[PDB]
This record gives sequence, structure tokens and C-alpha cells, in this order.
Amino acid sequence: SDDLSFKFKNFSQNGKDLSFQGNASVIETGVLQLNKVGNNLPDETGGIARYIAPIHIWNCNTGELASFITSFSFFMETSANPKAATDGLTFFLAPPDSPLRRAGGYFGLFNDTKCDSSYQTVAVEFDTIGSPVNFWDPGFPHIGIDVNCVKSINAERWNKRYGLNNVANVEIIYEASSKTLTASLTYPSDQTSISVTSIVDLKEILPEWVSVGFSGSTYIGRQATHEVLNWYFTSTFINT
Amino acid sequence: SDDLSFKFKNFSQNGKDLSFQGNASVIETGVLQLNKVGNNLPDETGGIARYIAPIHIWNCNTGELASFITSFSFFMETSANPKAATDGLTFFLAPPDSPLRRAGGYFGLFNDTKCDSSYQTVAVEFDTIGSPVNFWDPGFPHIGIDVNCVKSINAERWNKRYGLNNVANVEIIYEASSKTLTASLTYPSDQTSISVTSIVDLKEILPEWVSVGFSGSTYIGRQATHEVLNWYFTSTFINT
Ligand SMILES: CO[C@@H]1O[C@@H](C)[C@@H](O)[C@@H](O)[C@@H]1O
Ligand SMILES: CO[C@@H]1O[C@@H](C)[C@@H](O)[C@@H](O)[C@@H]1O
Ligand SMILES: [Ca+2]
Ligand SMILES: [Ca+2]
Ligand SMILES: [Mn+2]
Ligand SMILES: [Mn+2]
Repeated sequence: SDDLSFKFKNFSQNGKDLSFQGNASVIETGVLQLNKVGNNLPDETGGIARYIAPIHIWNCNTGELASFITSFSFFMETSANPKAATDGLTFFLAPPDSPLRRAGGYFGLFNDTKCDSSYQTVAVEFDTIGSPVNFWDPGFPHIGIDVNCVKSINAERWNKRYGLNNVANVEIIYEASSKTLTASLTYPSDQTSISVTSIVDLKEILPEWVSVGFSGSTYIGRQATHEVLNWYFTSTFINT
Repeated sequence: SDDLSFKFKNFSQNGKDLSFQGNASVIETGVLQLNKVGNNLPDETGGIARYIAPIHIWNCNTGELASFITSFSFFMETSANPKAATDGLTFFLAPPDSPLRRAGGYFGLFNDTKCDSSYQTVAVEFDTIGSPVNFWDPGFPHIGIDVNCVKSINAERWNKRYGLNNVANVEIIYEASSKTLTASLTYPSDQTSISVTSIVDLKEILPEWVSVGFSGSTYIGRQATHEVLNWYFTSTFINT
């Protein structure tokens, strides 16, 4: 496909256009839940949920690159210590058939801290627990752009909020010509915005076709669930 | 999804977002080839090609029905007399996992001429051969709106033209509001067009999540390949 766009205003439990891995799934309240909390989960648990059809990210014959924009609102819920809750969620591009890996601080995308070009992953993380708990991260909750590694290229301090009472709207735009990836988180209750920009050439990083989706993880003791409220996306090789 | 749209301007030799059944494939010439022709094939033969992602056509909780549009250009090729060349191609909606059924005059969609609701198929056909060759269609080539059967609830005469220099503009719509489906064909060359409109309630025929694709069929001794150049497709639950 050259152009693609799909909007989910809700999420039905009988959906047929989303593949889930780990313990992610749509729930009765029509919410896309990325990770389950409570008992009977491994110490590092989480889930991935991606659009069933692989996106045509770049064309190897024309050399053309596709620009894209995606928006979604998510909220988080925790029972105990919020400031100490792990680990967050992610929006990512990767080979559509990539397995679910290590959860917790690795979000399900990476199996350890070693950076490897073979991941062909580009994720915009919303990390809720950093150093010293998560060594490789800055000393505070934040947002970052992950390129083939759990360690961001660039990041921004995020003062995380929990509860349905604090829904966050995210919007990511990747400008193909300037290779600029910009993601912003905005708490609508008060317009508390934040954004992390970066210049990454997806043509070098990602494969011809990739999946676009989400991932969410937490940790025993510091459990919290991360869930998507809706989603929008639009790809296009043909400029604007 | 709630809203969805894509656009293929041509096709990738190694695509990842299409499902192929029968002898359907993308030829090295970047064209969707619904069916192939040759002495290595059975008497009745064809193929199916669908967008790998199931579309949400209607939602049983709100009783909502989506509206849609699909456009495409196609041409055909044959070593047989156009007059006698079979069988045509269709654009269809049906269970995402519909097995490849009998081809020939049955477009890969039907077992035989018996009308069955268990098909849950809504196709728009571009039939090149009717009676006497096939004891069920009009005695000439035509287009038609098929609902759960290879027998059109409505049809229009179709003066088929062959070859790349005789490509055709099909523009199918479905205004959910009024429950009317309407196919269209325009031969760009001299700007002449035909159509068919038939009120068909998709909610009473198709499952919530259906597939969208094409099919091309042919018969021994009258073999022809049917190919699509491009394919736009949009659908949305918020009317329009
Ligand atoms: C051992 O624990 C470390 O901190 C936890 C909060 C998680 O991020 C886990 O994946 C990481 O390895
Ligand atoms: C003998 O063949 C009949 O006519 C051909 C044109 C095809 O429609 C075939 O499927 C049908 O059985
Ligand atoms: Ca972290
Ligand atoms: Ca026929
Ligand atoms: Mn981080
Ligand atoms: Mn017919």
C-alpha cells in the first residue's frame, strides 16, 4: 500500500485486525490493555498489540520514504506507589513478525541492553521508571526515542500521572524528507505538554515492511497497567 | 477499525499486506494478476487476492453499518477470441478466511449455481461469459451485484474490451445510509460508462469483519488473465 490510515475510536473484543503477544488484549470497557497486573504473571510481564497488516515503510526501487502520523490517548492505573511504578508503554515500528521479548524495563521489544541493528526497531517510549532502578535510563520518568536499543538516542523528563483522571494524548509525526521524528505527550486537563524530537533515517534502520503498534510492561512489586483509549494512523509515500 | 483506507498505486513484487489464494500474484511488472493462463492449469481456474487486514463492516452492538468506496483500473489479455474468452473478475467482501472455492464460471467464490447464505459473500462481478456457455447469466458479457450467489440480483449489459490499451475505471460505492450498493465502469479511451445499483443490506449478509479483495477466473480453451493496475479503498462508520 502507498497510503494507509485507520482510526479506532473504541476497541471491540471480537476485533480481527490486531495481533496480540504476551498478555495484551482489548477489554470489556472497550479499552486496549497492553499488560496485565496482579497475581500469576512473571516478574517482568507485558504485552504487544500491533495492526494486523504490515505497513509499507520504504520503497527500495523508487527510494521513496513514507511520512506518517499517529495519535492515541492512553492512561495508566496503579494501586500502590505511583512515583515508583514501572515501566511504561511504547509505540513501535519493527519487522511485523518480531517475537515478544523481555518485558519490564525492556518493554517487550528488546531482550537486553545491548544495541543491535538487527532489531530494526524504532519506538517512542513513555518510560515511567529510570535510573538507578533502570541503570541505562536517566534519573527520572521520561519519554524517549529508541533506535535498535532500550537506551534512547534522545529523551525528555516526564512527570508521569496515573488514574483515568489523567488521560494523556500522544501524537507522533515522522517527516520523511527531513527524517524528523517528533513525538509529544500532552495532558489535556492542563495542557502540560512535553516532546522529544530526533532525526533517524528509517530507510537504514527498518525493513521494507514493518508493523506499527504498542507495547506495555510493568514489574512485580511496582505493578501498573498501561492502556490505549483510541488510535489514529496515516502513512503515505506520496508527500503531502 | 472504525475508519480505514488504503491505496495501491501499483504492486510490490514482494508485498506483505495481501493474501493470495489460487493462482493470484503480483507479476514482476508491478501489476496485480488475479489469474494466470496456460496448459499447466485445470479446466476451471482462477485466484483470490485480499488486503491482509479484515475490515469492520458493521458492529452488532450499535447496529452500525459502514459506508465505503473502492476504485480500480483493470485490463485483460487472452490468446482466445474476445467474444469467446472467459470468465471475468469480481471485487468482493466475505468472511476473512473464505477458502478458495471453485473457479471457472464460479470466480473462485462458489461451489455451483445454488444460492446459499452461508457464503456471506457480496461481490460485484464483471462477467465476460453468460449463456449459452453458462446456464445462469444473461446471454452476453455483463457486470452485476451478486449476493450470496453467482446469480445477479441485478445486471447491466457489458461490451467488454480487451488489452492494456483498453483499461477500465471501476468505481464501486456503498452508501450505508440508504443501504444501496452501486458499481460503475468507465472506458477512459472514449469516455463511456455503465452501472448497476441494488439495495442490499450488508448487515443481513456479511459478518462484522469481512475481507476485501479481487478474484479473476478463466476456463480451458477460452483462457484469459485479468489484472488490476491500482486499488483505492476507504470505509468509515461515521457515514460518508
Ligand atoms: C531486575 O529489574 C529491573 O527493574 C525493573 C523495574 C524492570 O525494569 C526490569 O525489567 C529491570 O531489569
Ligand atoms: C464447460 O464449462 C462451463 O463454461 C465455462 C465458460 C466456465 O464457466 C466453466 O466453469 C463452466 O462449467
Ligand atoms: Ca525504564
Ligand atoms: Ca459467467
Ligand atoms: Mn528509557
Ligand atoms: Mn453473470
